[PDB]
Amino acid sequence: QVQLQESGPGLVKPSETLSLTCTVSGGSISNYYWNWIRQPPGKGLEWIGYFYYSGSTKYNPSLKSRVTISLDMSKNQFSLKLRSVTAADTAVYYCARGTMRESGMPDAFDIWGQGTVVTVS
Amino acid sequence: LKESYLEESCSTITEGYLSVLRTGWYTNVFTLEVGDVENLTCADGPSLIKTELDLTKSALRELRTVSADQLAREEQGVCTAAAVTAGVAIAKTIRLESEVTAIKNALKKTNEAVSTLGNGVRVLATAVRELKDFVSKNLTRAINKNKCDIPDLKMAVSFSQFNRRFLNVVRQFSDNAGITPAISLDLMTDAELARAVSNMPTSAGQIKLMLENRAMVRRKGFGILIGVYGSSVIYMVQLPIFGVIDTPCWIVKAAPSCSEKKGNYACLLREDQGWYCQNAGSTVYYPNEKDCETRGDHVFCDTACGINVAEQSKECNINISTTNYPCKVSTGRHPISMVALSPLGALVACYKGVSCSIGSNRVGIIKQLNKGCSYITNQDADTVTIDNTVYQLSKVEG
Amino acid sequence: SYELIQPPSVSVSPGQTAIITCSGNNLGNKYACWYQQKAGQSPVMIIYQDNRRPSGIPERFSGSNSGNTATLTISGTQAMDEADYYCQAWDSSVVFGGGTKLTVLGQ
Repeated sequence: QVQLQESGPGLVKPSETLSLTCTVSGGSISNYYWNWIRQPPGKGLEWIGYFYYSGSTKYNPSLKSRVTISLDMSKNQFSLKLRSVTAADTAVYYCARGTMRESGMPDAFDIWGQGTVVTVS
Repeated sequence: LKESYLEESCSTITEGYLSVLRTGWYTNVFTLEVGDVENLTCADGPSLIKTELDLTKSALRELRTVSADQLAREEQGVCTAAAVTAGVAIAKTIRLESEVTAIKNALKKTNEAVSTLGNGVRVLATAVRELKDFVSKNLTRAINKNKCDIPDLKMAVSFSQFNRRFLNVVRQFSDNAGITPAISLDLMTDAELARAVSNMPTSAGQIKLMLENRAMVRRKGFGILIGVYGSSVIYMVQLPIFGVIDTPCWIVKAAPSCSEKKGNYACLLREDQGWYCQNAGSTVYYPNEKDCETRGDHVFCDTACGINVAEQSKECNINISTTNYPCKVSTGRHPISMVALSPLGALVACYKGVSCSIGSNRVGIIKQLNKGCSYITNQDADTVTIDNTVYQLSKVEG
Repeated sequence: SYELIQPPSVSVSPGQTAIITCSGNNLGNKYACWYQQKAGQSPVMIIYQDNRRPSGIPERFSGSNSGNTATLTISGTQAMDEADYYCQAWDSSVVFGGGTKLTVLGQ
């Protein structure tokens, strides 16, 4: 059922490189956008960047020079690496699935993950 | 009806236009009759309505001359011209041997009857049989002993009533040498276009749309002259067939991409600038931009000029030197300032130190533009003024 | 940049139609989609393209788009949903709405 599973660390010291990983079960095909969405406390959704199946990256324009998104298709998963992480970057991170070809191509997020909490201290 | 800006390539995409694609042609065969005025009580007595019968005789003469000259050129939309050859070929088959004899026998009592063909292609046949109802029944005994036009005053006027159609159609055929790119109101009338399209080999979906846009249905249909057989006129007209009624379609409008630092105006320039539509899960592209007409939301297109492009070409919107589908884009530095008139807004690119600003015609020149490509819509501004070449914007909203 | 501004709280009586406005600047020119995020759980899509409904959402969940406001309509609201309805409209940054908290008054 093309389910999503996000896993990784949970506690990153400041001024280091957070790492995360979302594993897909049911096909990471060149038909869906794979993006990371984070939600800091206070409940305001924020978009970090999407990853298309080929080399196609596009990040939030307040978060460039810090975010890198890659692919690990051999195991059907994709990862992320923040940088210069600060106490302001404590948030729940979601990995979601986006369809294509109804608005510019980018369209809404069909299914999301479960959410892994990341804290900075 | 919904436009978005592709800042990666200085391009806009509008994605609210359905489409209707033409697929086939529905042939109809017409059989008009000229009556019995070939030789009927002419004599030598000048009159008023006697000068109207010789017009009919001259119409017959010119209809025979143009039909004879029609088979003299056959000595062994631009994209739609491939259908003109098919229309000529189908007419050649019907006009030869005794196919017309079978066609005429098929309508010996009924004005409407579907008839087959030697190749098995279904063809509809129609007969008006109205002129003979007056020239033979309501005119024969009136003109007697060559004493013309005196013993009547009302039937003299009514003779011109049942004469306009033949004269108009023969004038058209003589002027255009048989091929009529437009279906005029003389060749085919009303109650013969809601009746001669409702027998088309399609479903209930596109027939309603054809009944609503019979105007453009007439605009895209052409007819040819078959010939003259005795006291009868034989000709056929081709009607467009629309395969699909509602498929997602969109437009792409391109312009120079950007500039570069250190005074080197070197960027890219897209040359896509067309329409896209889907038929069977494979998007088709029309290589020209003057190929389809917008009527409200729907778009009318012909499946004889579009080009099928392989899927996974979807990500021509993202231009990061993509590996999957290489989008065909021209290369060259060659900066040219231009403004692309997008449907819901406008796309502006001026680089060579030329003043560019917008104007709403009421507030004046406000919010002067920048050197780079920017998106201006028809609500935050009404004109894009450069020098003295003010550009207007459409009133349609979406 | 750009920001979709929507009211942060909407109070709806049970059984009465709920409308949530999402006032962008040049909206209607671009496609807008909505999300539904109950407390705790991850969000789930509700409406996309302002009129569609992907899979399995109850019929009492519709939206519109006109002028400069895209409105989400919930006909006959129930106590079952008190989620956080965000917007989204791609302007090269995926601007999200501020979030709207429906209150069916609990009981």
